[PDB]
Amino acid sequence: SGTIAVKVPASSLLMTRQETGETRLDRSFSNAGLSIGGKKYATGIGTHATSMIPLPVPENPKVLRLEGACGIDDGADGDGSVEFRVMSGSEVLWSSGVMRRGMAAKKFSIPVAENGIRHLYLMADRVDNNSYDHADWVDLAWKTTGSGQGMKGAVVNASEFGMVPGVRKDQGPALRAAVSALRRQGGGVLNIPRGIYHFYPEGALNMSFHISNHDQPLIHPVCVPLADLRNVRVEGNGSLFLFHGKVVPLLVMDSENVSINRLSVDYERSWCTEARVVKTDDRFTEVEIDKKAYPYEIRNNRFVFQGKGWEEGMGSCMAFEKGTGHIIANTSDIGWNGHVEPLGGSRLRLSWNLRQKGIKPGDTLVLRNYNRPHPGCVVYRARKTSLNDVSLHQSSGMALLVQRSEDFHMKGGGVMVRKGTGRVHTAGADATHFSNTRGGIVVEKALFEGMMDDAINVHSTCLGVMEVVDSHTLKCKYMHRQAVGFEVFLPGEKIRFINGPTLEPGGTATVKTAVKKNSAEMVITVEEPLPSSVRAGDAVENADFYPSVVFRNNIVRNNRARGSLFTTPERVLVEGNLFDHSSGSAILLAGDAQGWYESGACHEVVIRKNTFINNLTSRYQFTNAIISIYPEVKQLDRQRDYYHRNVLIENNVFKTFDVPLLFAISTDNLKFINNKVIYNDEFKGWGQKPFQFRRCANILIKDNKVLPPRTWTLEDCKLENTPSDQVRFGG
Ligand SMILES: OC[C@H]1O[C@H](O)[C@H](O)[C@@H](O)[C@H]1O
Ligand SMILES: [Ca+2]
Ligand SMILES: [Ca+2]
Ligand code: NA
Ligand code: NA
Ligand code: NA
Repeated sequence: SGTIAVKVPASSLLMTRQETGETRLDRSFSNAGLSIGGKKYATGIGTHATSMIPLPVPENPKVLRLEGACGIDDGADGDGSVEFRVMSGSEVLWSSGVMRRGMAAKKFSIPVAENGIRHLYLMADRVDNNSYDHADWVDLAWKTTGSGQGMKGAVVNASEFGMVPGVRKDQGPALRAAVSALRRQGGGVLNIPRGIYHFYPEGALNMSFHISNHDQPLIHPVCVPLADLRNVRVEGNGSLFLFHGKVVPLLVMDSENVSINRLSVDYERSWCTEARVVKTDDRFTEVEIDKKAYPYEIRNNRFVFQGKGWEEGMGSCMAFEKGTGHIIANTSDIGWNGHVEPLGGSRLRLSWNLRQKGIKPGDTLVLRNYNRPHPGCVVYRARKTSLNDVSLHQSSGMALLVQRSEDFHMKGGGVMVRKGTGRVHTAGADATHFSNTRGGIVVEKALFEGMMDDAINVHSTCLGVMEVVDSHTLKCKYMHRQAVGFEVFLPGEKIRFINGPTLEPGGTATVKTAVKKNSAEMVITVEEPLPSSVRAGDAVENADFYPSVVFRNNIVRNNRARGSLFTTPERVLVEGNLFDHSSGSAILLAGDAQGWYESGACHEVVIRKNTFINNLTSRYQFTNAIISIYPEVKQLDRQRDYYHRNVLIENNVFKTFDVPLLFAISTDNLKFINNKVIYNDEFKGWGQKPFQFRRCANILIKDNKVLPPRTWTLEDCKLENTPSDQVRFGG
């Protein structure tokens, strides 16, 4: 009794990861009538393994249970094999076992209200391969009731669920049981008694979803899933969580007001491998590797790096100077994957001339490649997430990835080397990263050192317009292979058009419908007729997902590429930080519709009270000055509107060798005032002008103090398509 049909929202299809093709409602994968075991079904979801469908639970009416059935669709041309799972945010609630074509649909009835569940995940796992895995969910119904008791919070101590520190056994299942218990009491406190705890893939919650700016493995094994939670404070009590294998350590997803306090995350076997340089000459480099810390084999005289259940090849190294921990000047990525000769005694001879690149005995090579399958901490469809004194020491990708979320606060902690590991490296990519977010971002009082990329990157994802189908319909593509599939437009959200050739944001529109055709292609229908200037070759970005940014009182040091990247029109405040030997530029304002397809014009940027010490000793993409403003504009001569606007650089201290201070393209209202610049000769000078401007306007350079003393004039600026009258000075 008491069931109503589930109406699956169109937004749930856009949030679904599905391994092949399109997810359909009330039709099979093959776009025919749903049919399982010879029996027809009028309504359901036609998906294909592997897939995972997030299904929100209505607040009204009050839901007691989800009922339905599942099985292989008869439209499959062969005998597929799928395991269906109904999941909460922390546990598998029901599994079908392996289902095959011809088997009758298997029914389920899942408790919702008594588990405190407001989001379910409907997963179809491919089992072996996904050939013929046409997977149906059918007869989906909510069992509903008149009233439900409001839950009044609880304190859940993870030790009461079997979590024990100091043993190399998987503590994942215990912790996930504790999370489930806290959810069904309405949130509160999750207490973790102080200790070192181990986590492995075998007991993680296997989920399938897309993570922006990462590789796209089909399965993320989530060890600490803080998903579908409201009003939860996780008390780490200074614990250390150690991870093994390829996993997502932490996930905050479909949650509100979740905070994590006083917790550290590391891997015993890093994603990267350190080698100490022992000897060099023009043909060879001899190194030593601690094989216990970094297991490896030499296979056909090539490195094979090894962790639990994984092997990775070598692609390149980052080279770190002995004693200082700086990235060696004028190196950047050193690409190599050559002859390795074992010498015994943990010593290896590499067929590699590193001497010529400045490497010396005592230096450290961080051996790595560009693979980034899983971030350390993922925040996804979460509102008001906080990390307080959270240290993310290592990750197989970015340490912290936040996407499609609103309001995020990180205070203290950071991405730094754990004492006693002897490492110089931390994250396998960015420290923190914010892709299509909104509300306020605040990252403060943190230490970010040794990452294989920037300390922060805030941007939108812009899609390419592939075709205008009619006056209301666009075919759009996710253009970069590491930013596909996750939702970027939902019904009701606003679209901003971008003229492709000139990188000029244009008009706006409202999404009426959006259909994901596969992981890289969507069809968007807008409410009103498209502006006539919108054509194939333009781009689109979401006008509802721009965050404000406060990046303050942090230390950023000894990291690959740039210190920080910002592309958002809301206020950006970069204040009180120390950028200490960031390898590349300290700050980059980028934006493009041709390469990374990351966009978001800055309209209000304050960079004040920072200290910049000998940044930009090695060059990377776009690193033309300590502060570089480098949107990519294919036809700059034809551009009318300036991309970036109102950038204020004041009251900073630059301790720098002879390298440009400020490079900017397509920027209007750009002030470099009341800064202190102290020049040294510790690194080789570039011999270029300190200010370089390409199609800029309303530049003011005034009241700076420079040592050794000089007076800056127009002759200290390189001007390209920038009339000299647009550059003003002042005593
Ligand atoms: O330049 C943009 C680029 O910056 C860093 O390298 C990030 O790791 C990438 O994912 C991408 O955002
Ligand atoms: Ca299969
Ligand atoms: Ca156009
Ligand atoms: Na496919
Ligand atoms: Na309790
Ligand atoms: Na012009």
